[PDB]
Amino acid sequence: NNCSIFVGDLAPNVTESQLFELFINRYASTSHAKIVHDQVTGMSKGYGFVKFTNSDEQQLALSEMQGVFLNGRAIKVGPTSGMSQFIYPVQQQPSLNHFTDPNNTTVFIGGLSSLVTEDELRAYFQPFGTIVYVKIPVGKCCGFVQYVDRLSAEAAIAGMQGFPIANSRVRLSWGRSAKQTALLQQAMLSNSLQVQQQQPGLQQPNYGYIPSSTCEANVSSTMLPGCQILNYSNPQQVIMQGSEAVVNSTNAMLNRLEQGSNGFMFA
Amino acid sequence: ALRGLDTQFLQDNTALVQAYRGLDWSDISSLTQMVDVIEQTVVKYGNPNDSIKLALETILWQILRKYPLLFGFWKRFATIEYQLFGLKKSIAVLATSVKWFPTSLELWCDYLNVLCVNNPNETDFIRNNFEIAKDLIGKQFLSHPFWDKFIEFEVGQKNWHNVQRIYEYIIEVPLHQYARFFTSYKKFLNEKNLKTTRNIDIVLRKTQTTVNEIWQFESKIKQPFFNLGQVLNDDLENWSRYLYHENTWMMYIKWLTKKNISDEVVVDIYQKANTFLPLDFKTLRYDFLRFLKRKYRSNNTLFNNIFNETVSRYLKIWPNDILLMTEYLCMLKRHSFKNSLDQSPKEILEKQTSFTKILETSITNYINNQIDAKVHLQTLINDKNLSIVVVELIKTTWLVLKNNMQTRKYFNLYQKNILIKNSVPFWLTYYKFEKSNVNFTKLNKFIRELGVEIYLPTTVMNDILTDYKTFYLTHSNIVTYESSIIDSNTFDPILYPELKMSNPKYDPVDWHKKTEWKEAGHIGITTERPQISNSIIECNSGTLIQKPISLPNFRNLEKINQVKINDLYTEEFLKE
Repeated sequence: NNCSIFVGDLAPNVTESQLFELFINRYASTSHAKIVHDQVTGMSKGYGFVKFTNSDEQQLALSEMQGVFLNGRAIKVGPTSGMSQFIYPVQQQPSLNHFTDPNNTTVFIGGLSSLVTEDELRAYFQPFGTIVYVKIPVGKCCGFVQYVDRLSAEAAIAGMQGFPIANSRVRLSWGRSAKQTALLQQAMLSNSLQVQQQQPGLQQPNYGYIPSSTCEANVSSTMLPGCQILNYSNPQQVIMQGSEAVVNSTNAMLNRLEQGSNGFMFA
Repeated sequence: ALRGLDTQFLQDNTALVQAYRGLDWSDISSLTQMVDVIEQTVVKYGNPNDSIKLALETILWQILRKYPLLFGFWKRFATIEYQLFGLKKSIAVLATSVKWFPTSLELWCDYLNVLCVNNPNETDFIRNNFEIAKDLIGKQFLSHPFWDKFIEFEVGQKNWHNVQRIYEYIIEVPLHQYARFFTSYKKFLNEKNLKTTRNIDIVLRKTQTTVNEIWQFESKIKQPFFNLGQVLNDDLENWSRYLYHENTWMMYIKWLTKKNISDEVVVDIYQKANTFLPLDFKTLRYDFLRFLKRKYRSNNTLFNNIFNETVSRYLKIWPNDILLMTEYLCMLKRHSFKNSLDQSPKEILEKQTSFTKILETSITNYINNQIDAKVHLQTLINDKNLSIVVVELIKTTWLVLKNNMQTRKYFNLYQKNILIKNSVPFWLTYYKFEKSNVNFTKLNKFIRELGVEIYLPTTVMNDILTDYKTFYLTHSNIVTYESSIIDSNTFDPILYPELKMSNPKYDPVDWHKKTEWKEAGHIGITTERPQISNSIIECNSGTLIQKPISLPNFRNLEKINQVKINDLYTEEFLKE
């Protein structure tokens, strides 16, 4: 029941050890003893709580220690325990799988043709946002794409849901990494716990980055708000955003059109 | 895959023949079959490989015992242990003996004699030579072993100066200057070898591999390249590779290309790196293809056949890859149908029409599922790689023979096939064709269809919409644009590419039960949320006072706690 008695008017040279000694091993074996000391001064405030397991043990302690001389005083052992309209809410926690993790930014692309490569799968999912990795298993007919942003991954699940990649309607949803999948597979063949770990945060406030933004390749930028200052490099490292993003982008897409028409990239 | 279980099975099957004490022709052939299945699966390191050669030699199968030795030489370059055994055997042989015994000896001498631990190999050949009475032949091996930086070089020098009582110093000056120059190099090489001899220790670590010192040893034998180098860096690569690492192969090939030996040596090294290296590396392989294209200009006929067998072997293992098919087809158009400008034009045009004829009969043959293995292109077509053959046929029919009617007939036929309706170079060639003719009707009908019924990768759809907007703005006037606007699709070629860019599934033109409502704040997690049926929050309070407000009707009050998830991940991939 964790029955608590509130001893008070204690002497200054009486310890929590002595308060345990006068509470535990007489009439009970009390679960805890805690004198309130001063939070910066250390000198005991003269009152402290003790926590007995059983309520009969505490009341037996209460009737017998009332007035009992402890290190020079009578230690006043009254029981500690046993209408606003508005209170703040309180809620449970959804136990952190891959769906209920608010930082999970890796899409599970399922139902692939198995005739689709990794570069051809990078070509679909790239303009939604910058992309850390696109590895796919050998013949499980399903892939894995991971973005830097949660916003870009949500845009990819919205925009590319049910789109056919090489004539098979694709199945997009959430799903963990390769390390976490190996961990869950071995701890599911041992079926012990299969608990997951939260994906790492960006340690915000972060000021340079405007999420869901791509730049493909000397900088004196005026660092003003409307522009973009920092960015993630495409695979990986962080680049200061140059002035000439559109020239490099448009020039690379004219390159991509003229080389893809003749056959040097199927992506 | 289980090389340990493949090691364990041969260790178990051999222990079944050995402990049942019989010849055991089942288990003898099973241990041989387990040896063949392993050696095809694994490179078979020489220490493990020797037991297989020892058991077959114990089973007295002389012709087969020679053949497994050749495989061992390919598997391990530093296999002096297999080299000496193959030299120790085949001396107990038939009439071809005297020629074969030196042939294996000299082949090892071009394989292993530049190693620091090669002192046993020359001595064994010397032992073979001293058993003969060709003291001239013994003398020739003595001078060659003197000139190479070997372990017991001083031990070899003094020994050869006492056994050769008849002809010791016929040329004193020549022998000792070659010996001391060998000692200058071996003193130099002693720095790297002792730095290697003090790191190699099997503790399952980087020191057992000695990769830092092996990269140190290979580097310092690269720069001071006194022409033993190409044999030495081969010997340096051989001890360093044996300790799969493709970057070491690339550095050895880069050095040997810079050293400019004849190219067939490089082709041998390239074939070996093709053979023993694991699949999916995909970087030395395309290097080999572009080396075969570059060196094609020097010698014509054999490089076409090396190229052809290479591209066939690489569509064995990467069938989903498409750059090989167009690369094969570029080489076929260059080599088999070649015709310069200086030739009379009817010859030129007939070679173009022959190429169109073979290419069209190839794709028409493969669609109707009849194959013709005499023509190599028929074998090479894969359904991932069919589209690039159709593209080559289109681009050759339209740009070379120059008839637009036949070209439009091929487009209108092949865009209905299953294999190539979703292919990128077919449709992007179609875009360049209907851009060449400047008509906009087919282009507007194409990009109006680009998300719904012609499925392309989003990077290609973005490129097509951007370039078509840039093209339309500069090649079309308002009188064409305002007559191009039709209202049932709300299509307008100025603004519709600007809206259709990142979302492919874009339709241009009971809400509470759609799958955009139900998972509104949180994607993927679907919850039917409670709501009031007749809410008044759109109604102003200036109009609520006119008549009294009804009670609220509710919907979905049972489901404030129910939240449900379609977990594709666990079902289709964790639990298969």
